[PDB]
Amino acid sequence: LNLYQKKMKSIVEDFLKRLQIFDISRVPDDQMYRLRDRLRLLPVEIRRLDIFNLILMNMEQIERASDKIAQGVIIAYRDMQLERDEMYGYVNIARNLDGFQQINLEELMRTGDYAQITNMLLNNQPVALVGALPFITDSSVISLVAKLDATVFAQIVKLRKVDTLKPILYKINSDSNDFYLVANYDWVPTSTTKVYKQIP
Amino acid sequence: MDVLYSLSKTLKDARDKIVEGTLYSNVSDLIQQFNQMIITMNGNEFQTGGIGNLPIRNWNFDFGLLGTTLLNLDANYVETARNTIDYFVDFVDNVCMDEMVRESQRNGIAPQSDSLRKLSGIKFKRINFDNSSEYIENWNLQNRRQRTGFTFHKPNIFPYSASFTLNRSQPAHDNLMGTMWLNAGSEIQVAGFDYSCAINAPANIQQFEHIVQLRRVLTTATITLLPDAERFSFPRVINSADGATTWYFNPVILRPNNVEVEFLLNGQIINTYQARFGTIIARNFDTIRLSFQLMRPPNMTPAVAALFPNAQPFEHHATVGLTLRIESAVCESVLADASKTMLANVTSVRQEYAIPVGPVFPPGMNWTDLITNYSPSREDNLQRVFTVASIRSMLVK
Amino acid sequence: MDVLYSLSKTLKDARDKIVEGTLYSNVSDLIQQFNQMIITMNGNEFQTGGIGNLPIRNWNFDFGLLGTTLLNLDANYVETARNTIDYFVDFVDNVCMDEMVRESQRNGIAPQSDSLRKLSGIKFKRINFDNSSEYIENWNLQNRRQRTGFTFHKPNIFPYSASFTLNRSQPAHDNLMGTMWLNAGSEIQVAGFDYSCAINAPANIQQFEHIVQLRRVLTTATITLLPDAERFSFPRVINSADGATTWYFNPVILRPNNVEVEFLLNGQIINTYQARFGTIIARNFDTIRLSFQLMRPPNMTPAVAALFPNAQPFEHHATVGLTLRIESAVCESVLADASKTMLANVTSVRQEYAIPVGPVFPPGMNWTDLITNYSPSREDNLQRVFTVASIRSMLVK
Amino acid sequence: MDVLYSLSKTLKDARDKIVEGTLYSNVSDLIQQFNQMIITMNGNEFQTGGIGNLPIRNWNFDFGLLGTTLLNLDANYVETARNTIDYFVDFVDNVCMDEMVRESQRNGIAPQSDSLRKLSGIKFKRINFDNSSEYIENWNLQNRRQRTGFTFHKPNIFPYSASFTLNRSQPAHDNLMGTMWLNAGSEIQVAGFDYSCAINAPANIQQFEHIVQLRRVLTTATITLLPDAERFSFPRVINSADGATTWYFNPVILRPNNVEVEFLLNGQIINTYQARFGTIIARNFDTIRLSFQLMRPPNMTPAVAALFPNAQPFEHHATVGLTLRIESAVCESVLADASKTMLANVTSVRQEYAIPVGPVFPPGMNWTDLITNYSPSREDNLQRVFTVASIRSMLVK
Amino acid sequence: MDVLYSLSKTLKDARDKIVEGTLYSNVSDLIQQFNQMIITMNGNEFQTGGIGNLPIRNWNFDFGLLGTTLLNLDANYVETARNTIDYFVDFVDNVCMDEMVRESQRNGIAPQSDSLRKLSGIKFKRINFDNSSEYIENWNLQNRRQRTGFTFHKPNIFPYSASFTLNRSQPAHDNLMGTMWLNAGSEIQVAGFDYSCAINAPANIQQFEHIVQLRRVLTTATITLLPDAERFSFPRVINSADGATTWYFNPVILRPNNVEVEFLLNGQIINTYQARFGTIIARNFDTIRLSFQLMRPPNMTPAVAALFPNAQPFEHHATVGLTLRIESAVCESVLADASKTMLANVTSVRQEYAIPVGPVFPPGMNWTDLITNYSPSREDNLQRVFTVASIRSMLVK
Ligand SMILES: [Zn+2]
Ligand SMILES: [Zn+2]
Repeated sequence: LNLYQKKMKSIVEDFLKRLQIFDISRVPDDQMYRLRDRLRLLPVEIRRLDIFNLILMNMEQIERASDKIAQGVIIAYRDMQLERDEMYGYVNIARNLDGFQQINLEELMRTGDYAQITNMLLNNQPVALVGALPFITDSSVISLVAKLDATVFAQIVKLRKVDTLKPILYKINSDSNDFYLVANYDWVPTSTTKVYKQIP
Repeated sequence: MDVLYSLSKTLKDARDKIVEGTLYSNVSDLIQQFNQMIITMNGNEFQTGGIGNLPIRNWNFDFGLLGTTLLNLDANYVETARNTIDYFVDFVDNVCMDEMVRESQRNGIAPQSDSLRKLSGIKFKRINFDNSSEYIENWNLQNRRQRTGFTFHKPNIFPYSASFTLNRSQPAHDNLMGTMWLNAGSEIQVAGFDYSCAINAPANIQQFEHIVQLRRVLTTATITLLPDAERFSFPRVINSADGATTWYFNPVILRPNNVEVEFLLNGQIINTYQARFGTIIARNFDTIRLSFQLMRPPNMTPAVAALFPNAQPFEHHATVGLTLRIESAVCESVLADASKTMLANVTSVRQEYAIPVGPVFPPGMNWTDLITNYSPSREDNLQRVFTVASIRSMLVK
Repeated sequence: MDVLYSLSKTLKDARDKIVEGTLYSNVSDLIQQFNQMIITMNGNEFQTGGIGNLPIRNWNFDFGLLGTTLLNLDANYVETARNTIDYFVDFVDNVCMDEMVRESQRNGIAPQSDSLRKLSGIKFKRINFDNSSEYIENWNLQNRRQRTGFTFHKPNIFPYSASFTLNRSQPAHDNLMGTMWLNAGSEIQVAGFDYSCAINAPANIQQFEHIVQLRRVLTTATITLLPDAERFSFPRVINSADGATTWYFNPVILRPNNVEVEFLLNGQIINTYQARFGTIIARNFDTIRLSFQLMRPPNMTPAVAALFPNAQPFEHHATVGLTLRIESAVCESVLADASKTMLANVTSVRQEYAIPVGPVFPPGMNWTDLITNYSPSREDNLQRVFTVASIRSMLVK
Repeated sequence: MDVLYSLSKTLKDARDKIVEGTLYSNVSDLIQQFNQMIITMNGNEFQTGGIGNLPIRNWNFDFGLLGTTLLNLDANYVETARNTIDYFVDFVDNVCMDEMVRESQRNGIAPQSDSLRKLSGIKFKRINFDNSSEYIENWNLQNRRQRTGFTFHKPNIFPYSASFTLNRSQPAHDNLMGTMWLNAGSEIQVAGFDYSCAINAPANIQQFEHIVQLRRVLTTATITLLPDAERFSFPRVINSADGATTWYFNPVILRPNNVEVEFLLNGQIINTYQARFGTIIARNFDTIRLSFQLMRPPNMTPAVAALFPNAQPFEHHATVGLTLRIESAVCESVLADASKTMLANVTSVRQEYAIPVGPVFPPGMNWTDLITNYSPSREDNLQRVFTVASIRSMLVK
Repeated sequence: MDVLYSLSKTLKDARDKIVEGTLYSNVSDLIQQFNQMIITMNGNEFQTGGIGNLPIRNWNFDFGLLGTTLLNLDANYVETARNTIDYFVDFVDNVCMDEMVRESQRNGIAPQSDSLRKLSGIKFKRINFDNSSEYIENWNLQNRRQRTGFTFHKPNIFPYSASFTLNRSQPAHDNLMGTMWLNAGSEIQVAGFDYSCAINAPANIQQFEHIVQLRRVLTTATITLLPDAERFSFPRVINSADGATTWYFNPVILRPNNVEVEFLLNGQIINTYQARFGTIIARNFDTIRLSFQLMRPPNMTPAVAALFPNAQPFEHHATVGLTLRIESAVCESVLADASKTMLANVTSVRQEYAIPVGPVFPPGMNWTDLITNYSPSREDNLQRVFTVASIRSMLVK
């Protein structure tokens, strides 16, 4: 689970405590770590193991199954045709990456930026971002026209961060959108961008 | 490539270990591997065929997985699984066949088909697993540039060759001296004949020799060597060297004298056997040299004396011979042998689908032609093609 | 010894199931076994070679364990592993070879080399595992003193023997009666000849018989029996029994009459077949007895009558024969056959390293000599040596 | 263009300095340069091929930069890198080849291909670095206008020329006087013959001279000069100047008298050597003039006197000669020589892809034709094309 | 192995970039690499030598690091460094030499010596760096199984062969027709002779042909082709084919007619040149075929007519010839050539230390014998051994 962080002490501490017998603390450091060194080389009670194998197989499915948060977004600076799905109505979703580089946000954020992204964005090039992410729904037909989705991005560079990267979706249903002076005029949705949250 | 392999051992160890009843904890380690696959696949499109009489079937992926749960397996579990396997089987078959026909002068050792080229892709490597099938085993060890090796019962190292050489002849062909032989597969039979029964020969002995150069080195060979060449022990009417007439061969057989078999490697004698008939070992050689003599019998009963006069006509032709058979051996290069179906599988798939002759292999995958001019390109293509045939035979026979 | 075995299946199932990709879970059970080894080894020191042209090599151990961490395997993981395997491979090779040369009369069964003697030690027994390799399988069952058994294609049970026996002869060798044969490997060909065509024989029938005593019992044998001995169907000039002269054999072949094959065990008939040609089963025997007759044709066309006069000279020699081939069989003792490379491996390693002739095996591991005097010591040494060759072939071919 | 260069030294110094085990800091300065590239590239798309048999492949860029895992690289690091390099290699190859076939009379010194024309663009200049490869080194120095210069072993300056000039002849060709020669590559052999052995010549001496005009000046030349022309020291039957008949040359060799070699530059003697055989230096010249004489021997033993009568027939033809070989030299213009593969690379790529004859180069890049009419356009195109071949050979041989 | 490489470039780039003066900053990146080494080594123990006349030497490590402090370099700094380098130099020398002598059939590719076998160990891999040395460059690319390639001046592809073939001969050897040649190194000279000057030949033309099969394919070859074979243009007394007598060859040379050179690859014509003398390119071939004719001159001056009578004795023997020299070429396999010292280094070290003949290489590393039977084992051993020689020459010449 690539949790390249706790692993050392963390688990060990709780372990010993539950054993009662001894009061950690006074456990020389070569001891606690060495204790892991030995632990990591054993099987796993079928029970225990058998379950993890299960969680991992469905892991993916859960993550995209949620209501808040989708996996990454795409930028193409190419007027794009908004798609339509029975559940969200008229929205800009993409069920598949393929045709645009992938940039492990996790990788970037954790390791600092070299602006590779900064250059691609600047000379305005097709690019994708992967991982879990915030989220924003909007009903402002107008919005789309204002090209809001191509905004949010600039940000990142100033703050050297990327947490504040709420992207945008346009839940434009033929209803709850006071903004409907749309189907009254011959026309088609020009979304400059869309997202990965696969359909429930 | 290696990718491909897995796909099968996956299915085999699958269509095998997944039966109504078995306990789950026997497949826990397996089940997993399986699913892992489905995932990597789903979302991919393929295409096979397009050549000669080979259909162009298209494939897509979109499958659910498998409950891991259940102490034991219920019939229902299987059937919902078998249904998914059958699509992969019918798939691989088409995948194998599609890459089992194309040949490339250049990189006849690399993947060809649109189907496979896509597999060597990195995103698919997450599927490799259990490479113990003798062929793949050797495919790897080679890709890493190391010492390969295979096993063959009655290997097929000798291109068919049946001929003679007249060392002494004349128009009437009434007093010939020479040798005739048959080299084919793993066997050699050679006879030395002297119509005069060495009457005017020094020490009344006529020397003979037969040399056979293998196209590939054989190691660890178990060989049967026997005196006499039964194939050349009967009366024959043969065409003359120039094809203009026919001569008569009327053999009478004597024991080969001073038999010496040498198994040489790059001109060096590695093994030598003097008059030893039965089972002998030749541990590493690229050439076999058989030397034997016809010695006129110094003492003859009347019946024998009558066959060998001091003057022509010579009506009974003194003949000595040898028979050598390579029962088993190891070769660093793939070869056809008397047990493996690889050559037959490749040849059969190509014939069934009317695959056009290509730039590498001889028409009909003819073995004699192939082994006679066993170029590096033919060997690399043959190995690729034999390895695929072996992957296919794990599921489809 | 069994120890040794593991070392390999460890490496094979290793160099096989460990590759860029696959899931940990498929090797979890394996990885463990592996490490377990490294441990037991590290600290210990070895020595191989020292005899004949065999190099002396020392080996030490001090290696890191294996990351029992990841969910998958990354290329880097492999390479850091393969580097460790290659030292063991190059090791075992040297270990096998070193114990594949030494022989011993007293205890020719147990280990010899300083290398292996150290392995049978108790502290290493912590490594045995998966003994499904046919040979080791039988090595164990023999320790526990139980019913063993191997499988062979065209076994090599008959020491080479090519000779004749004249039951009626005279100086001129113009009216002989007797048999000639070739016993070699898994085949027997025998011909009975009567120059007089049973002209003065009771019922005009001459009886023949050929008995072959196996050095080991064969069970479950699938055998091809055919009439005629092609090898003895052609004209020959042969040396007399005393070597003083040569006789003439000019055969004409007739069908063998009243053919009876008996497969006996300790003098008892276990299987008997009367004139049955084709495929027959001999389930347990240590002796084969072939009885057949030459019956003078009671009715002859002129051309036939002309070959068989009432008085000498007898110029066409009536001959009847049989051919018997053991295609497959099971033997409780190791033997050479037409498919296994064991004999060739042992013989080859000894030849390559110029190993001196020892006290047990005949010079050159000569098969005929070995099977002719197949003593208990030769068999125990042969089995030890064949089992090691089979362990070696799992990794090095 | 220079751009191009970098692309390679980048990859070389890459596929070289980036290996499993080197400390990061040994590539810190390098890594950077690399990434810098990827950036500038990604996004832009290219077209190569589109001529003769050359395939039109489309390249697109989409790559992630390079990590920096500290303290010597782990195997995994490499493989993820090598995968990226291989796409660039297979790229450049196609880039080189595409610009290595196009020629242009007007401006055949600049980029032709759609692929390269795009590189000279400014937005790419950001890559250029380490210009130490002898060829690029000189490519630059020429763009600024300065003293270029290359190094060659056995330079190929002389277009093939093998002929003769009869200064005195008659229909019967029985009393000729003249010279015959072979100019080819870096060598000149010339013989002067006088059938009359200067019998009626002033001072009994016949003067000879051979002048060779180089198409380009050679400086710093190390030259071997030897007396005698072995090539013209044997009997020959030659075609007459008009091709109507054949004459007989039956040489007998005498030492060349008053040998004088002049290396001239624009008509001026730069170096002159009088009868100096062995190694001589010619520091700057565009012309070589060899003058030598045949002097009738003033004193002759009978055997010699017999060869040279006072009256015809003249049966032994007095011949004197010289051999001159340019071992090494420097030229301001690219040339083929005996060590560099440039000409062969360019010629080979064009031949392999069936590139049609263009407007600049002679059919087949024929060297003799090229050097015979070495126009400015051919030289500029040759240099461009040779420089590209040298860039390619840094990665692909 | 690659390990080894570094060790040197380390020292070279060391004994080179480290001197009384320069700034730290120019070596900062270097210094590091260095130290890194010392560490990995220290503690370990080695052993070299032991074979033939080669001394046995043991080495230990326990050295101080380097002052990464200073700004500039003071004399004292160097001397304390040079003292440490000299121990490594004298070391490597002994390491190279020790592995430059051992050969091996099975695995003639991998390391042999106790010294190197220990280096391939994983714990040392922490030293690789800057692999731009042409040889190592290709050593790697071959491990990854990819397209290699080297550069050669006057390559040594032709095993020495000097012989003749008489197509028409008779006991007196007074009217012969055939060819004689010399194939050696990178050169071929062949002459076709017809004592009768095609007097009775169809169209008064005698056809000749000379075929030479290379043991390895040469690509990118720059070749000089010239008419005439000077080597066979003079009078000779030669031994007859059977060695029983001697014949007289008295040549008179005519221009070769209808010259056609074909460079074939696997039987296919890759390059063909018709009567083109001078410099030609052969881009990929494993065979050279030279065809040329002797055409009786249709018009002859008296002197010429006199050489060619209508009836014997034929005293002047019409001869036509060709000379072909491969100036440079690329080969995927290592070869000896006229510039590289590899073969000489390997041969010299073996000779100096009285290394016994082994199982792979011919006695004395004889080039002709080696290239004549250039087996895969000899090539793998040769490449290993040549690569080591090249590593050694970076420090010791
Ligand atoms: Zn068989
Ligand atoms: Zn040269």
